[PDB]
Amino acid sequence: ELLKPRTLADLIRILHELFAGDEVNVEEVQAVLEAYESNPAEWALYAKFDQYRYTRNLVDQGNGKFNLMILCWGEGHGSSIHDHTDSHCFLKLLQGNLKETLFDWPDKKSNEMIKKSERTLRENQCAYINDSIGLHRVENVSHTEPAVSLHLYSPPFDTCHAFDQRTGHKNKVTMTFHSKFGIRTP
Ligand SMILES: N[C@@H](CSOO)C(=O)O
Ligand SMILES: [Fe+2]
Repeated sequence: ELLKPRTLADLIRILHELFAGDEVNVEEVQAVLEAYESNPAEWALYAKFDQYRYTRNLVDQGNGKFNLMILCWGEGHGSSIHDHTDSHCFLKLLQGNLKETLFDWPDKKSNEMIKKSERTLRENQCAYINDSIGLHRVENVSHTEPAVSLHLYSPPFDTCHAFDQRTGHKNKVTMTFHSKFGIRTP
Protein backbone atom coordinates (compact mmCIF):
# COMPACT_ATOMS: atom_id res chain seq x y z
CA GLU A 1 0.00 0.00 0.00
CA LEU A 2 1.69 3.14 -1.33
CA LEU A 3 1.12 6.39 0.56
CA LYS A 4 2.42 9.87 -0.22
CA PRO A 5 5.70 10.55 1.56
CA ARG A 6 5.03 13.58 3.78
CA THR A 7 8.74 14.36 4.17
CA LEU A 8 12.15 13.04 3.06
CA ALA A 9 12.29 11.12 6.31
CA ASP A 10 8.90 9.58 5.56
CA LEU A 11 10.12 8.71 2.05
CA ILE A 12 13.11 6.88 3.52
CA ARG A 13 10.84 4.83 5.86
CA ILE A 14 8.67 3.91 2.90
CA LEU A 15 11.68 2.85 0.83
CA HIS A 16 12.82 0.59 3.63
CA GLU A 17 9.44 -1.21 3.36
CA LEU A 18 9.54 -1.40 -0.44
CA PHE A 19 12.97 -2.97 -0.34
CA ALA A 20 12.17 -5.33 2.58
CA GLY A 21 12.07 -8.25 0.14
CA ASP A 22 14.27 -9.68 -2.58
CA GLU A 23 12.67 -8.03 -5.57
CA VAL A 24 11.92 -4.47 -6.58
CA ASN A 25 8.64 -3.11 -7.89
CA VAL A 26 10.04 -0.41 -10.14
CA GLU A 27 6.81 1.39 -10.95
CA GLU A 28 5.95 1.53 -7.25
CA VAL A 29 9.33 2.85 -6.16
CA GLN A 30 9.17 5.36 -9.01
CA ALA A 31 5.68 6.44 -8.04
CA VAL A 32 6.57 7.03 -4.39
CA LEU A 33 9.69 8.91 -5.43
CA GLU A 34 7.71 11.15 -7.76
CA ALA A 35 5.10 11.69 -5.05
CA TYR A 36 7.63 13.13 -2.56
CA GLU A 37 7.39 16.92 -2.96
CA SER A 38 10.87 18.23 -2.75
CA ASN A 39 11.35 20.40 0.32
CA PRO A 40 14.76 22.06 0.30
CA ALA A 41 14.92 22.46 4.10
CA GLU A 42 14.74 18.66 4.46
CA TRP A 43 17.74 17.98 2.33
CA ALA A 44 19.92 21.10 2.71
CA LEU A 45 22.24 19.01 4.93
CA TYR A 46 23.08 16.70 2.02
CA ALA A 47 23.32 19.37 -0.64
CA LYS A 48 27.04 20.00 -0.70
CA PHE A 49 28.31 21.40 -3.95
CA ASP A 50 31.80 21.47 -5.40
CA GLN A 51 32.69 24.30 -7.72
CA TYR A 52 34.31 22.10 -10.38
CA ARG A 53 32.12 19.02 -10.70
CA TYR A 54 29.07 17.28 -9.38
CA THR A 55 29.03 15.61 -6.01
CA ARG A 56 27.48 12.46 -4.58
CA ASN A 57 26.22 12.71 -1.02
CA LEU A 58 25.09 9.59 0.77
CA VAL A 59 21.71 10.01 2.49
CA ASP A 60 20.71 6.49 3.50
CA GLN A 61 22.54 3.18 3.30
CA GLY A 62 19.36 1.17 3.01
CA ASN A 63 18.63 -2.19 4.59
CA GLY A 64 21.46 -3.90 2.74
CA LYS A 65 19.45 -3.52 -0.43
CA PHE A 66 19.87 0.08 -1.63
CA ASN A 67 21.76 3.38 -1.40
CA LEU A 68 19.94 6.69 -1.42
CA MET A 69 22.03 9.78 -2.29
CA ILE A 70 21.79 13.37 -3.35
CA LEU A 71 23.79 14.66 -6.25
CA CYS A 72 24.55 18.36 -6.60
CA TRP A 73 25.25 19.66 -10.05
CA GLY A 74 26.75 23.13 -10.46
CA GLU A 75 25.97 25.11 -13.58
CA GLY A 76 27.37 23.26 -16.52
CA HIS A 77 28.26 20.12 -14.59
CA GLY A 78 27.55 16.75 -16.09
CA SER A 79 28.42 13.08 -15.90
CA SER A 80 30.12 10.74 -18.25
CA ILE A 81 28.16 8.34 -20.37
CA HIS A 82 27.85 5.43 -17.99
CA ASP A 83 26.09 2.25 -16.94
CA HIS A 84 24.66 1.18 -13.62
CA THR A 85 26.35 -2.14 -12.85
CA ASP A 86 23.29 -4.40 -13.05
CA SER A 87 21.33 -2.20 -10.63
CA HIS A 88 18.08 -0.34 -10.61
CA CYS A 89 18.78 3.36 -10.71
CA PHE A 90 16.12 5.91 -9.84
CA LEU A 91 16.67 9.64 -10.33
CA LYS A 92 14.35 12.29 -8.95
CA LEU A 93 14.96 16.02 -9.41
CA LEU A 94 14.86 17.93 -6.13
CA GLN A 95 15.84 21.29 -7.67
CA GLY A 96 16.50 22.69 -11.15
CA ASN A 97 16.60 20.63 -14.31
CA LEU A 98 18.79 18.01 -15.87
CA LYS A 99 19.21 16.83 -19.41
CA GLU A 100 19.33 13.08 -19.76
CA THR A 101 20.85 11.65 -22.94
CA LEU A 102 20.33 7.94 -23.70
CA PHE A 103 22.77 5.81 -25.56
CA ASP A 104 22.82 2.23 -26.77
CA TRP A 105 25.42 -0.23 -25.60
CA PRO A 106 28.32 0.04 -28.02
CA ASP A 107 29.11 -2.79 -30.41
CA LYS A 108 32.57 -4.39 -30.36
CA LYS A 109 33.93 -2.16 -33.13
CA SER A 110 35.29 1.26 -32.20
CA ASN A 111 32.57 3.63 -33.25
CA GLU A 112 31.10 6.97 -32.27
CA MET A 113 28.26 6.58 -29.79
CA ILE A 114 25.22 8.32 -31.18
CA LYS A 115 22.46 9.65 -28.98
CA LYS A 116 19.36 7.48 -28.90
CA SER A 117 17.29 10.32 -27.52
CA GLU A 118 17.28 12.99 -24.85
CA ARG A 119 14.89 14.48 -22.39
CA THR A 120 14.66 17.23 -19.88
CA LEU A 121 13.97 16.04 -16.37
CA ARG A 122 12.28 18.70 -14.37
CA GLU A 123 11.80 19.39 -10.69
CA ASN A 124 10.10 16.54 -8.85
CA GLN A 125 10.10 14.24 -11.87
CA CYS A 126 11.53 10.75 -11.23
CA ALA A 127 13.38 8.97 -14.03
CA TYR A 128 14.50 5.34 -14.12
CA ILE A 129 17.33 3.55 -15.81
CA ASN A 130 18.95 0.15 -15.89
CA ASP A 131 21.45 -1.56 -18.09
CA SER A 132 18.70 -3.30 -20.14
CA ILE A 133 17.39 0.15 -21.20
CA GLY A 134 20.80 1.51 -22.03
CA LEU A 135 23.45 3.98 -20.97
CA HIS A 136 23.00 7.61 -20.17
CA ARG A 137 24.68 10.87 -19.52
CA VAL A 138 23.19 13.39 -17.11
CA GLU A 139 23.97 17.10 -17.34
CA ASN A 140 22.97 20.37 -15.84
CA VAL A 141 23.03 22.46 -18.92
CA SER A 142 21.88 25.51 -17.01
CA HIS A 143 24.11 28.60 -16.92
CA THR A 144 22.31 30.09 -13.92
CA GLU A 145 20.74 27.36 -11.80
CA PRO A 146 22.34 24.60 -9.81
CA ALA A 147 20.50 21.25 -9.87
CA VAL A 148 20.01 18.73 -7.12
CA SER A 149 18.81 15.18 -7.63
CA LEU A 150 17.86 12.27 -5.45
CA HIS A 151 19.12 8.91 -6.64
CA LEU A 152 18.33 5.38 -5.47
CA TYR A 153 20.46 2.46 -6.58
CA SER A 154 19.65 -1.17 -5.83
CA PRO A 155 21.69 -3.20 -5.24
CA PRO A 156 24.22 -0.62 -4.12
CA PHE A 157 27.24 -0.24 -6.32
CA ASP A 158 30.55 1.52 -5.89
CA THR A 159 31.89 1.11 -9.46
CA CYS A 160 30.63 1.63 -12.98
CA HIS A 161 31.92 2.13 -16.52
CA ALA A 162 32.44 5.40 -18.34
CA PHE A 163 32.10 5.35 -22.11
CA ASP A 164 34.14 7.35 -24.60
CA GLN A 165 31.57 8.97 -26.84
CA ARG A 166 33.99 8.96 -29.81
CA THR A 167 34.78 5.20 -29.66
CA GLY A 168 32.41 3.37 -27.33
CA HIS A 169 35.40 2.17 -25.30
CA LYS A 170 34.64 1.75 -21.63
CA ASN A 171 36.71 2.37 -18.54
CA LYS A 172 35.90 1.23 -15.05
CA VAL A 173 35.47 4.08 -12.63
CA THR A 174 35.17 3.96 -8.86
CA MET A 175 32.62 6.28 -7.35
CA THR A 176 33.29 8.15 -4.17
CA PHE A 177 30.94 9.84 -1.73
CA HIS A 178 31.57 13.54 -1.28
CA SER A 179 29.71 13.26 2.03
CA LYS A 180 27.87 10.62 4.03
CA PHE A 181 24.92 11.37 6.30
CA GLY A 182 25.64 15.07 6.00
CA ILE A 183 29.34 14.64 7.00
CA ARG A 184 32.04 15.61 4.44
CA THR A 185 34.10 12.52 3.66
CA PRO A 186 37.22 13.79 1.80
N1 LIG B 1 24.75 7.28 -12.14
C1 LIG B 1 25.33 8.56 -11.88
C2 LIG B 1 24.34 9.66 -12.00
S1 LIG B 1 23.10 9.62 -13.25
O1 LIG B 1 22.63 8.17 -12.43
O2 LIG B 1 20.82 8.30 -12.37
C3 LIG B 1 25.80 8.58 -10.49
O3 LIG B 1 25.06 8.02 -9.64
O4 LIG B 1 26.89 9.16 -10.19
FE1 LIG C 1 23.51 7.51 -14.14
